[PDB]
Amino acid sequence: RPARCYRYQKNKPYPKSRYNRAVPDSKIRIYDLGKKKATVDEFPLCVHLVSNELEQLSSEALEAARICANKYMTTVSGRDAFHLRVRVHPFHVLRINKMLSCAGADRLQQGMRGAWGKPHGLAARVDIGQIIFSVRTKDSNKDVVVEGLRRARYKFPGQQKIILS
Amino acid sequence: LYLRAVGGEVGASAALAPKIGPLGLSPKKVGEDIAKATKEFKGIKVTVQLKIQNRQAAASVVPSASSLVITALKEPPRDRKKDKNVKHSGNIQLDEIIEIARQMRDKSFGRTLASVTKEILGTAQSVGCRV
Amino acid sequence: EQQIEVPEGVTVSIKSRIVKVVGPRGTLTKNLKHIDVTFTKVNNQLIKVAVHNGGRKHVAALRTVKSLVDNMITGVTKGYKYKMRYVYAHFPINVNIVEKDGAKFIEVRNFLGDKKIRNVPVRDGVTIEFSTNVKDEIVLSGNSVEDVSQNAADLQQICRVRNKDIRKFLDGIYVSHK
RNA sequence: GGAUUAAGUGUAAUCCUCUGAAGGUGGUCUCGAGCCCUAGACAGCCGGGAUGUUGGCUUAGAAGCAGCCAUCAUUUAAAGA
Repeated sequence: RPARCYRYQKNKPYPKSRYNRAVPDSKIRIYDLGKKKATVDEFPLCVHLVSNELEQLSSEALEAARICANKYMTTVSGRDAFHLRVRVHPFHVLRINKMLSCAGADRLQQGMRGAWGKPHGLAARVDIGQIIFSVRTKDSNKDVVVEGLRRARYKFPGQQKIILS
Repeated sequence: LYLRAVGGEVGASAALAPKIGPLGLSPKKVGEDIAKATKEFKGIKVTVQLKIQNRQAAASVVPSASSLVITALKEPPRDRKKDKNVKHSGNIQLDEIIEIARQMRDKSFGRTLASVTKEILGTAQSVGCRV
Repeated sequence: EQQIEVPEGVTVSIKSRIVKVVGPRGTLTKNLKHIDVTFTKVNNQLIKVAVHNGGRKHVAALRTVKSLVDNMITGVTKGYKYKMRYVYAHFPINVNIVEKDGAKFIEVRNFLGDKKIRNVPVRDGVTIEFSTNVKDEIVLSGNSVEDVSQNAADLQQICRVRNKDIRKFLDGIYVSHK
């Protein structure tokens, strides 16, 4: 924190586990919520979660913003309705100033060449319109799930659109 | 014991409380309970035969589930055809099913209040009385 | 634009945007000048005037003017009075009016029952009647409703206190009547 | 010619340089969507908010309105256990 020089893509690939080790584990609980198995897809009421932005939310971003989300999805009696889906994973690894590579801004260090930033965190990135994490059930209430994501958004760097079913 | 209480009359000490009160019955529950059902028929003297168990729990009457449902419905007849005819017969409050189940309970051997209500509901279903 | 004609019993006669009213109750004047507006003239009947103007801006005006008049009409014949009671917690309040709003003039004493009297002001031509009994009613009246208004008010508000909370104490005098 | 804005917003192409991101306004104009209306709407506005009965259970209480069950009947112009 804060996430600033973290989620703007001004770099290019990898993740690559070959290349990198010492990746921190994600603190993003399972990306399968609600009752799985049965096809939730048969449902009235629909979806949400549209990013409306560019990218790279960190696992710190998604994992408390998503279960936060689920927490107020609990209202629908624990195990009784909806499945929650998350889309993208936090693959993508980021490195931060370890003074040896270059100079100035991050992904630059001291000297020239040298320490790339040391591994510290991972974040998935997204596009202008992608569905961050969706799923629904019949209109349980007015739309508790719609209330969900109200809270879900408001912990994402992006401005997420609710998007109607 | 038994006493004749006016339809919508309750807790008063002189009439009600000391008679039963010393029996172990809890007046408060009875006054509200009796008065509750007794609301549909007010101004009518309903003699109550309160029965109190060691539990000090109790029930009272108007004798049979069908009869009780009939009265609760306030209709004398059962539907000619229970499944098809319903609203025509009549309806009873869910709470009233509870009321009957509770009064009947000494007679019934349901494990729980829910079970007893289900038992009474079964009778109501036959009568064409909807809940 | 609009035209208001009324009433008989009360005259008009405005010159150079001063405006007037007549009687039998006393007359009120109101400048009513704002933006290219006619500043309504009496048209050998009743006054009502419009200026070639645009949309909302003048329109918010020459609406307001209409309301200022028509409440100048009724403020000249059958005046305007606001009326309401005083009363609260232990010990009564002393409301009384001596000439003028000035300190130690316009009423109120023991608010709860405090020392030092706090009250002002009175408007230009308003009359403060007093309670029917020891104290339990006030009548405020006057030709203009714009002096009589914040006389009864500004006499209610002169009870308002920002301290404990209104809930605990409910002293004061309020003009519930309109 | 036309329309919006009431904040002096703004009168700032680009940028170390011109900030502003995830305070308020029934001032006014313009555009869209839902529902309700001449079987008469809003005000829509004005006024009113029945008996068994505090329904049964539960509970310290549980009286239309924590919860479970039932949701009948009466008197009605009408009024849900």
